[PDB]
Amino acid sequence: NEKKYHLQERVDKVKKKVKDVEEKSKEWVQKVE
Repeated sequence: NEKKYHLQERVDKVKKKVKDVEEKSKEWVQKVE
């Protein structure tokens, strides 16, 4: 039942993609206000 998962070298990189996509939102609060 390991085959199913084996999300170690894909489900790792994606964790550092939400931080990236959460940096271009900070710049929005600064411009609208």
